[PDB]
Amino acid sequence: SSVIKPVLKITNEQQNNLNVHPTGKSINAIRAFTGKGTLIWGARTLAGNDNEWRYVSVRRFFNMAEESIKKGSEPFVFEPNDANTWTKVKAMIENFLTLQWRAGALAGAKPEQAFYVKIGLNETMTALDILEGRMIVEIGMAVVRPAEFIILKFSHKMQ
Amino acid sequence: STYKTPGVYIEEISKFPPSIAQVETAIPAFIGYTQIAKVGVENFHTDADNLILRPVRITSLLEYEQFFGKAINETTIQVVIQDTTDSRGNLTERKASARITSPSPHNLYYSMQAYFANGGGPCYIVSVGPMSNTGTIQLEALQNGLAEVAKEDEVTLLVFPESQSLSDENYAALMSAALEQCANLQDRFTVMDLKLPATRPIPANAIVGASNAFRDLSLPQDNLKYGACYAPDIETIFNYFYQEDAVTIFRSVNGGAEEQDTLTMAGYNPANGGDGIQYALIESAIDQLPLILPPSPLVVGQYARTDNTRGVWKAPANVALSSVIKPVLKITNEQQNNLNVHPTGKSINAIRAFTGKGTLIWGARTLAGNDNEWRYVSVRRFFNMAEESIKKGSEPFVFEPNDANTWTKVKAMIENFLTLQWRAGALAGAKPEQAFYVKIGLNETMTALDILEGRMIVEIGMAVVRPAEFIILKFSHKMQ
Amino acid sequence: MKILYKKILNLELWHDFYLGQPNTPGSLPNNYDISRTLALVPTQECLRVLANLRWVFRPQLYGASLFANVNAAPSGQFPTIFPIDRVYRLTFWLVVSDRYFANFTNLSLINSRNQIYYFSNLSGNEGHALFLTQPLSAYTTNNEYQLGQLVTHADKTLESLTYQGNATNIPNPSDWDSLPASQYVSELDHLPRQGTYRTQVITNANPDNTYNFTLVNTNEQESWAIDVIVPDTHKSGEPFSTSLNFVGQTPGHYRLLENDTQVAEFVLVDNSLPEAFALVEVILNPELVPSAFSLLQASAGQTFIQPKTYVIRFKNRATRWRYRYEQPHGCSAANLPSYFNLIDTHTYATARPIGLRQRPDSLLNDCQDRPLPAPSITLIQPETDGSQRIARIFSDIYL
Repeated sequence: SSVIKPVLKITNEQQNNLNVHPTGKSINAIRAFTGKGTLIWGARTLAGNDNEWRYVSVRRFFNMAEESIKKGSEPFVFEPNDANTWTKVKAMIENFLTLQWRAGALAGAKPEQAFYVKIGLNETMTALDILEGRMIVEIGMAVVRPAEFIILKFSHKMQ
Repeated sequence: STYKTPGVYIEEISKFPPSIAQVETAIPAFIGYTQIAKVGVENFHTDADNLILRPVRITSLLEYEQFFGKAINETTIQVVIQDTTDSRGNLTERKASARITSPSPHNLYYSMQAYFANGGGPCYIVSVGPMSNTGTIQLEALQNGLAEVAKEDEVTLLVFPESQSLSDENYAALMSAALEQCANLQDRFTVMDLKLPATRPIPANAIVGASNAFRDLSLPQDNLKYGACYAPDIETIFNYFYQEDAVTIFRSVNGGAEEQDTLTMAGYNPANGGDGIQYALIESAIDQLPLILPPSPLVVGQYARTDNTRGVWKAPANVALSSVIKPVLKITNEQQNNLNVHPTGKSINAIRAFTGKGTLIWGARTLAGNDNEWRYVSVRRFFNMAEESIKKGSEPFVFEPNDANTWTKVKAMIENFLTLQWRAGALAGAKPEQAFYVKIGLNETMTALDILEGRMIVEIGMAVVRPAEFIILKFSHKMQ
Repeated sequence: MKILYKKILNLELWHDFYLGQPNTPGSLPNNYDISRTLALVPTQECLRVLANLRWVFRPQLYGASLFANVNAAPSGQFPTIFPIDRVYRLTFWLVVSDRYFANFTNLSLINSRNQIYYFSNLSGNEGHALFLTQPLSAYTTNNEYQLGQLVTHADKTLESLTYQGNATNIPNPSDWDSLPASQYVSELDHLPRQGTYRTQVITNANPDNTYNFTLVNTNEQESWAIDVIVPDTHKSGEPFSTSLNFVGQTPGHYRLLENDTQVAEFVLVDNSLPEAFALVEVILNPELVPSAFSLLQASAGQTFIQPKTYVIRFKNRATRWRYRYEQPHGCSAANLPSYFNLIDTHTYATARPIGLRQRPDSLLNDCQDRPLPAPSITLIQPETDGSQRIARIFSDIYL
């Protein structure tokens, strides 16, 4: 909004080199389209060859989720390092991830296929870790990724 | 083609429309020569010998084209240009037509088109060597393919598209091996194509000779209930692959002699400085040549289509074929009388055209047509399905105590399955008491010796429904 | 329709927490059971392959078993319904049910959450059984052993009791125990586990070249390959990282190569069962498994079954027992069991480690001649060294 026009015009052939490059550094464009105004065109990070961190939205979502998990699992500092605390922590994390799944952020047919949480002696921890006072939690998540390219094919119908 | 800028890309191609479907009880295996056979990072045809013989699971034509690619091109297409001129030699009219004198025996890529056009689903491909221009098809390689397909459980049907080029002895040997495998596993069925004369054009009423040649083949009489046969071959709308420098040109003026020209089709290409006005006619003529295929690829697709709307116990007959122009031969009722019933029991199901209805499958009998129990295809296929399900249900009790409690549980499972089959209309009877029975026990099928050995014997009886083939109308003048 | 089945495989799992150390191992007792501590679970590929081969899986009170579908010949040999003459691969998850398992099982106490165990029939080790573990190393001179290591020497198996930076020519009897000859699980089976995405680093990245990466499984079949092109603005000689994706492979042991060179070796995982403990692999290949371990003979155009029994075994942990008090006990260095050590007026501990068992045969007596309760399996107290090494492990009993 409140825009007249961009200072330069970018073509598709230049966009090919802006969007994909062997060094992974990517440049998102702002282009004008007839009748639609000026629009943002491109949603990649500076690590565009990374299979995990290619897109902006995935990284921002991960940041949000880990921040919420940290804030949720802060109150247990200086609590007994035993099975009961582990149960409570796992419950909190799973409830948060379930709320995220049901809004359409995560893929999967049930919450069993969308995420998993591992915390315990036979999962991520040992006796040495109990003596040290360390708690280790492992969280896996499947996120949804966008479609960038649409290909149309035309033909003459047999008659 | 690479795509690096987000957006919409536009491309122009010439293609046939695609078609897919989902089935489960009609899963066929196709054994034959391929063109590339490269799966994953492995080239199955890397060395001339020691080929990788492996069955691959595919679901669409698009995947077949990914692994095994398309068929090789032909080298026999001839085109005739027909000119008619006036009294002074002025051209008044010009036409063009095409013919093929001898087509290649490698037709596996076209059969998959015909299959997916008629329905179908998941199938298995067994690439028996690479396709060759010379056209040599060997029995031993097909036998190795059939030996390898024994290791797949999802397979219920066996198809040999490239077997009409074999000799009678090799053909009989292959068919006997297939029937023996089905007899051993007791969960499969084979479909065969009748061989017809290879002369041109077809002699009047040849079907009578072909059926006598067929019945003269030596096949095991105890395995005939596991297979079926169909005739004749079908014309279809699909096109041939070719090159412009292999197409031969002829001309004829005012109905005169047909003379061969000294140029190829490539010689008329405007990119080479030829006359494009006739090049267009050559293209449009080549485009119209029909493609000849055996019935089996289409028949198996129609099996998959009909078991999904009516059930496996319904006869797969009286249904119409798609992407078909016309059959190559016309069968009459008098010939059908000898094709359908014969003292030797070997029966031939027909494919016939009926005015206004298209071309339809006509006949639903097995190669054991005089057998009171195994006369029809649908009964045998249903029995195969039922016994397979019973086996799978009664497997978990292996190495369990051989006593009355296990017998009770097994009987309960079998009776529940048979009740579900009865209520859908597969079995006859007014209640489940008149439709089936199950016998397992000491006073039913077993003895103390069998308890000591560790054997369990179960007897299952079932009444199935059978079709009506003949309708008789009688007319009269009403009294008045 | 006659269907004949015959046992074709025996898989057993041993634990000294229940068995102890027999003076010469034979079979298990008649009342053996781990059905509530360990479980074997087939994967999906395993299920469909067993279906294709017409074999049946069955859990047992000691492990599992496999049954093959055969034909009854007169010779007494049992051929399969068809010749199994290709290469096949069967995989199983090993899952733990009993909590506190890591306390009585003599495992490594070093933090490892990116590793997993692995067992196979390509390990030789055919001694008094068919062991699916790697052969134990030998006792040598001038090496470094951690507390807990099992080695072999002079027809016996040796356990380590303390840290030794340099060994002796002859075993020091105050650092090693003397058990009967058998093989167990050790750190030779702790392979790094990996998921779908990898970060691979090339050293001396040369823009004038390329690289072809490949993945090779136990059957020595290439399963995967891509290429990576270093850009032409990369100063030659620095490292270069790249991302790799193995999304379409089946879990198992693989070797990652780059241009005819092994770069890595790992067990690939798809997180179908993320909390699995170990992986077991069984192979059918007439070229890679020796004749003492194979399960199929080939003769007269057919295959015949040979039943076998494979064994895996876990050793129990050993700790020093420390008796602690609330009020002072009146026993002294002059009236306490010789095998004790008075720490202070409220505490005394054993002088050598004792092994954790469920029904410890005989208990220790007090200076006033009274049986003392055994420790519990809920807590263990390892003590780190100056160099952050494990030095001792106790079990506390509060009286």
